[PDB]
Amino acid sequence: MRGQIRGLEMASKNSQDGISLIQTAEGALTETHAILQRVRELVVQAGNTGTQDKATDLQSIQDEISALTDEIDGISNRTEFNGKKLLDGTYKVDTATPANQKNLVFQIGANATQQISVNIEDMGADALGIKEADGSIAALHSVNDLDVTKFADNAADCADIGFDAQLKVVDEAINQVSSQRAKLGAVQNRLEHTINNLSASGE
Amino acid sequence: MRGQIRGLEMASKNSQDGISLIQTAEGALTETHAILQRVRELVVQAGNTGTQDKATDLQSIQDEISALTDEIDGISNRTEFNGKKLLDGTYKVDTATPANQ
Amino acid sequence: INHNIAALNTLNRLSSNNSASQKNMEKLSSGLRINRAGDDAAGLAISEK
Amino acid sequence: INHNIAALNTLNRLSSNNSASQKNMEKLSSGLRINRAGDDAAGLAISEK
Amino acid sequence: INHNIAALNTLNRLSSNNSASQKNMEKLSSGLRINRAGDDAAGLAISEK
Amino acid sequence: NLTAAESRIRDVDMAKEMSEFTKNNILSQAPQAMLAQANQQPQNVLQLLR
Amino acid sequence: NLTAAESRIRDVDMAKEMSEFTKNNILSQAPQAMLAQANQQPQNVLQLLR
Amino acid sequence: NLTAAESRIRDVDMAKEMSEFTKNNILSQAPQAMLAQANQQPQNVLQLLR
Repeated sequence: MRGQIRGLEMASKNSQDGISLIQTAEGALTETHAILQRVRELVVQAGNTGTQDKATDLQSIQDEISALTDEIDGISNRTEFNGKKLLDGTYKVDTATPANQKNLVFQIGANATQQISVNIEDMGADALGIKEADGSIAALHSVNDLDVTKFADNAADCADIGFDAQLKVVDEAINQVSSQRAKLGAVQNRLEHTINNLSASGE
Repeated sequence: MRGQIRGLEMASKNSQDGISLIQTAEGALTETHAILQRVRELVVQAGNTGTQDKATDLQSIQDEISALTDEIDGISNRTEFNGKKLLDGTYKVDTATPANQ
Repeated sequence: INHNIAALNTLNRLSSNNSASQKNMEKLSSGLRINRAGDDAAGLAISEK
Repeated sequence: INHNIAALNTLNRLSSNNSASQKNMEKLSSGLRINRAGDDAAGLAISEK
Repeated sequence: INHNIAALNTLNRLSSNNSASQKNMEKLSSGLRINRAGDDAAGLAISEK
Repeated sequence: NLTAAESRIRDVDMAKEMSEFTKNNILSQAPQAMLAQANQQPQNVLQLLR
Repeated sequence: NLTAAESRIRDVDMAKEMSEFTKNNILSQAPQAMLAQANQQPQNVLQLLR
Repeated sequence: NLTAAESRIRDVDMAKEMSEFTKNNILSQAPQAMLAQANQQPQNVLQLLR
């Protein structure tokens, strides 16, 4: 019994550390999110203002979107929690193989197998989830931001340089943010209720 | 008489251990309970919001409900009291037979 | 007893209450019921959109 | 705790709110939404031209 | 006996209790469960980082 | 009206969350005093059973 | 939130460590009186077996 | 804007430094009472081991 009580208390510590981690990465994705809101403001405002704006003006906005870009790489990179670049999109990709996943498991029970699985995948190079960074689109309008002068060449129809690919990349990118944040918060629910069973059962 | 007194005292110990066991499993079911309250909040909130929500959004909620799900398996499993997975539903089923109770 | 005390529940209820009043602080502070957490994941992702 | 407190978020939300009400001051004061900052860079450079 | 007494255990349990209440003092005093000792070495080195 | 929709997720019934704020505060000041009583009773074991 | 992580190592459940503080104090006042009794019983060996 | 730069060295987050002010005050009222307990325990050595 003392075995189970001690191990369970230290397990409560473990779980609270998990709550800390997921809280950090979550707030990081919150910042990513609000930034991408500003990005969509700059894709509507970089609607060429139809064509009312100039390649000069859109070069200016594009400088802004590269600043915010490397800020998003900044979120996916600076999040070195205990030295873990958790929002390294590399860190936990399912990959359709066990070749390299690095499942960010947690340990809960004072007995064996009582573990949790965690999934953390975002990066500034992550956008519309075709499978991966498709090409110049579906990851790299987040990174490279085709609104330089390609977006003056056309604005509707070419499906790569025509506002619609781009705004769609922003949309699904932000939805990837949403989905992962929902996963993280789900984990936080499980850890709260988990500490409740640990603390009262252990009591 | 000393037979009955001694055996009865140790029986009091036995019964208090029983109170301990049932107290543990009970609090475990309390946690299960409150979790399922949240589940009904997520079945009303997963009323599709009528249909106002999306399959994306409900995929998110469903991720949450699978988390809470394996938490409920977590209660029915982690409750290894003296090594007894008491909330193993298997452990004491009546089964309509004495084959295994 | 002199070895365990039985108001350990009190510590757990005080801990949960710390989570509660702290939580209500966090919401009144920002003036927001939406969670930074993915808690209320659909409310989050919808409101984001 | 007695070592950290948890309404540090409150300091951050109050800081952001200082940025916000200060910002709205700066705009109402000059009577201008245009930023001295290159914030709204295209609105700036266009309006300059 | 008149040569040894058998509540020497009592001295050992009182000594351990001195370590215990002294320990809880040291933690409540600083307001810290972290040990100056490398006791909880990983909690230490992590929290340091 | 979309902003109305935005509110009805994120908006706070500040009266409500104040009520739960002080409710929780009361239930965080109370069990403290209970912990006092629990950590005060055995003193009479030491001092009056002995 | 890193500071939250910093707390969940170093932070004290002051109620808890107070409970173990007085618990240990009681178990440090008790065995003392036991040592009294042990260092008091053989006096009746000297004074009543002799 | 230079004055802004002047502030971002010398300026005080008065909320912050108030938080550390009362935090430190609490951690200066606490160890005092601990010093009481430490300077009160051996009295039972004198008075109950003896």
